[PDB]
Amino acid sequence: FEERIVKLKRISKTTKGGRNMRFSVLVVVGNRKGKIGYGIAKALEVPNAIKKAIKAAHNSLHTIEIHKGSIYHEVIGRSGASRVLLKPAPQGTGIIAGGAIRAIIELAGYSDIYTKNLGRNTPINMIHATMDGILKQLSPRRVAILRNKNLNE
Amino acid sequence: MQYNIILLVDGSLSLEQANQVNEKQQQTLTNVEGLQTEYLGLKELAYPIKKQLSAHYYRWKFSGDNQSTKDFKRTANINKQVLRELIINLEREYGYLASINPKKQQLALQKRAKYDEIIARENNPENPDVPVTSGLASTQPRLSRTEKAQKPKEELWDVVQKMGNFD
Amino acid sequence: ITTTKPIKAHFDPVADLLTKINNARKAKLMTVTTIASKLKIAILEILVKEGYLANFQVLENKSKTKRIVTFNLKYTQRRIPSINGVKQISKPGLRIYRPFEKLPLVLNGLGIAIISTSDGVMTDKVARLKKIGGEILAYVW
Amino acid sequence: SLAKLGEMRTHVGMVKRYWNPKMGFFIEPERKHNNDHFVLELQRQSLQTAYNYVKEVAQNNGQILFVGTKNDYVKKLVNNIAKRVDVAFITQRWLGGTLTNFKTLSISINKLNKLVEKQAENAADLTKKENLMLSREIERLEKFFGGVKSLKRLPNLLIVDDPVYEKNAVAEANILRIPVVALCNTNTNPELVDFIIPANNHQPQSTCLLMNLLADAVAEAKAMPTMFAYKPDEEIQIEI
Amino acid sequence: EVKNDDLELALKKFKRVSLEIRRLAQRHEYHLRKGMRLREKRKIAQKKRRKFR
Amino acid sequence: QIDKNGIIKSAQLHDKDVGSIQVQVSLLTSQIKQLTDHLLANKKDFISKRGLYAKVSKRKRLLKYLKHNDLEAYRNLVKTLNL
Amino acid sequence: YCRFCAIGQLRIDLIDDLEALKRFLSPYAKINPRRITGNCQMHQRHVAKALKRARYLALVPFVKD
RNA sequence: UAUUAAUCUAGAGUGUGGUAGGGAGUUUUGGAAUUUCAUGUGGAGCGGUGAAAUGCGUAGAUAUAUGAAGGAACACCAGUGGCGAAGGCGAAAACUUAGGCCAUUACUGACGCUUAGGCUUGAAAGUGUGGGGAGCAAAUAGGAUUAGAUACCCUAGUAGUCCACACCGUAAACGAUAGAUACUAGCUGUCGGGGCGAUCCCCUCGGUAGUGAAGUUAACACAUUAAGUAUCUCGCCUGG
Repeated sequence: FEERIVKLKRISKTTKGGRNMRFSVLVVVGNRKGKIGYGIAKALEVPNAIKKAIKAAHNSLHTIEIHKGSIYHEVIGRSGASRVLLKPAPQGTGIIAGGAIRAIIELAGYSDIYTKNLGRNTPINMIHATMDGILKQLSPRRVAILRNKNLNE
Repeated sequence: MQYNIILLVDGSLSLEQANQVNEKQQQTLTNVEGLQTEYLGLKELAYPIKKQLSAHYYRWKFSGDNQSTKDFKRTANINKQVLRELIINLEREYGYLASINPKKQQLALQKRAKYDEIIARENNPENPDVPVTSGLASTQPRLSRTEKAQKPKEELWDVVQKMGNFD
Repeated sequence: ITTTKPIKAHFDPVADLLTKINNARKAKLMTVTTIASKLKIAILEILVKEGYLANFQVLENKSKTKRIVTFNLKYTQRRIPSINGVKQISKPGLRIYRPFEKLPLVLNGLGIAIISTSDGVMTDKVARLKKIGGEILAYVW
Repeated sequence: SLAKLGEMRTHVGMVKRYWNPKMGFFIEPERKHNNDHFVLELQRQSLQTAYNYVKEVAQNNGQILFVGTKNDYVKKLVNNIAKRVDVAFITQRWLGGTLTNFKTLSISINKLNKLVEKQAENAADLTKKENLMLSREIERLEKFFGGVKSLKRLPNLLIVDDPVYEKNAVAEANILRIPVVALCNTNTNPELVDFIIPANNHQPQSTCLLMNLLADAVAEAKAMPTMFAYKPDEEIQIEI
Repeated sequence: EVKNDDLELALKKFKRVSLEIRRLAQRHEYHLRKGMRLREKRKIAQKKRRKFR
Repeated sequence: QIDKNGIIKSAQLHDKDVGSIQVQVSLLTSQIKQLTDHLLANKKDFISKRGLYAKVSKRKRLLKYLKHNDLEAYRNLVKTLNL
Repeated sequence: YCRFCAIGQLRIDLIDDLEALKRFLSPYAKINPRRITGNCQMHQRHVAKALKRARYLALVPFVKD
């Protein structure tokens, strides 16, 4: 349960005099066993918002399968119109990615990955899109069993 | 082309001049005929329409070629003995369905509805009963049959059970 | 299986296949209908042979001229359909032709490609083995 | 027997023209007089599945709740369930979060019980306005916790009288991993409950039968005399 | 619009008639358009379908 | 006055064919003549002008097809209004 | 309360069902809208045309009882 | 991928039976009502906004009531609308009549769709010609709140508004939603067709709308007519 943070969003809501600063945070929780969970929350100060996001993220932990531990099929993930493209990197080309993308990929237990972030650079939807792209991939066993043809090729 | 004509004669004058109007309009229809000579008596006109406040109502329902309409209207409007010359055709839209005998139940039951003031009727003028048999006659038929069959497939019955067991 | 009503022809038949299958899986439907071509009956049969969709029935009314096909979608015991979203490759205006040297393997040895090389529909493995290339028709995985 | 045809005297019927496509399975389509009629055989099969699953859960010796949030009918039904088998139950407002958030609600119910214990120990040690405020706060806590105050642990299985009437209950059950049993109606959706049963609440012949048989499942699981689930036609509890 | 019921009851029945005429003929002193006329016809249709049903 | 059935039974190719490309183009030409009389009588009929353009160019398409596919299919159809 | 689909005549013209046309006509020489008539509205729009004709034919006054 | 031949239509469309709509244009008629004209009367006002004012008026104004000429559009009918290529159409009627709708099994038999080129229309303004200015009104004239004010308002008044050949061929041309093909719930509600019954509460398929499943979208929100599903095509946005 590392509960690693990725990005804090500086926000402020206008009210009757002054502006209440309730800056949000987004955290990712994992325990080096493939567990992944994302959680966004907010509070008056840093520690309370971090704790709330940690609770929200740790409330749901997910593990993804590893086979040829890259994204072994080209796929682009979009979460709120944010392009994050992951394509299979061979196991000897070295990992080349972005910092948030590297964090998301390595927290899931994968290896070198051909990533490309596009357009906007707001890390909240970047993390959301990267999570959607990585988690929507299917396992070879999935198609091997769901299809009547047992052979996976 | 279906045709109707409604003639309104000059004012509250005698029916003799209404018959004169009939005779005058007879020659206006050159060769397209089928008219029926009927009169609806003397009926008042509420507002000043052209110059008068009453008339005698006549209707002639002919059919055929649709070219004998403009001349009719202009000669009846020019003639002072006529205040309304109206001619009705396809721009009036109505029903002449080939299957009208299934509506005879409606024919009887609306006359019953218009006579609902008698105790002998249980059906209200607006009574929800849904008596229609919902006939369709609305399927485009086609004769075909299969040629191949392979790999029968079945699945479990459509009642979801989470984990199937919790013992 | 008598249709009791003839379906209306699409602009193109493979797009009709795609639309019918996608709207069937979208509307939680199990039976799909499409036109019947020798190419299209062949592609449906080869999809069935690889465990992607269920029984198919070719329906001929009075001649091969009016021929359609109704096929059931495969549904695994886990209520997961074997059709993960069919796609066409022989697209009108996007006709992509790959030689034998350019026959790919679908998402790194997970899916199945439909290739009519020189004599009929052939799956990816036999197409590579047969050292013959040709048109790639549809992608189902 | 177990949701036999006779036991549902007349439970067919619902509101005018409200039915989902995949609810055309458990409930037949619109009638000529605009009534969604709940079929009997599928009701019987779904209740058989729910009955066997709750029986094996009771063999596992989990914690269950009979939800009586409805005003009089289902409240009386679950009162009968409780008087037949002792079990924690919720009859007042199922709060919008009492299973996914129960820590500060555990401390809340503990504060309630401790204050009642103190009031039992206390005998007019202060001014009477403060005692009035004490009773005020006790009743304030009761009108929200009156349903959820008998269980000190999260349930392992719950029943529902109507999937749309118990949105909080099904939401908190889907946050957890406990399966849901509900009496789906044709205006509801069948993609929300882990055990879809076409039981009408507008027509009491289904809901009363299902409540009695759900009680009887855990009754026979606990080795006590069983009232129903073997009768061709059980008690006619038709609500006016 | 004639109203003849009694000495005063005729005017009591005429009150609604006068209101109807006043609301109908009030639109001949300001700017208007035929498209806006159809617009307001649809708007009053919605009003009587939501309130008067 | 649309010449609905009259123009259709004229150019039939077979025993029973009420939709023959020949009779479709004959109906299109009859409607083009009628709608041309319409347009000269009614110069500001925009909807009918659009419909007339649609009909005439669909007739052009049908003639193109009838020359493309079968010669005999338009060997008896040389009465298209021209000159 | 329809008077033409109920009567089943289905034929609408100037003078053959005038009382049925007037059933949707108020004594105020004004026709009730769709939200008041509540009919198939083929017959109601036919009533519209027929009674506007009647106003043109001076059967009922424009602005009078 | 494209061509070859013909029967099958199943989209192109067509036939038979029915069919809703203010479609459009052209033509015919009418006056409720105002102004001029006719009868009068009458006393001191009328005209009107934010308070009033400009202006009309003792010679008779406003008012009072109808009637001939005139021309505008035709109270309700008017639809959780129809029709319509968007554009637009509401007294009634006629001619051509476009297209909407099913019963459409039947029918040539892939003919098809988009479509830069091109053709047409695209409201209205305004404007060349012939009319009325009865009524309105841009411009205009005055009073009036803004520090002025041309801007709110009111009163009048030229072209014009209204008609026909029409032109500008431009829009908030809006569903701010390009078309055609195949499919996709339910429900909410307006409408059409066939079918069969009293009409609503009946079924089917469609036109114009919406909540909303799956689906889509940046969300709002589309959602059977997509911004969906896939296809085909054209044009455009790759910052202000």
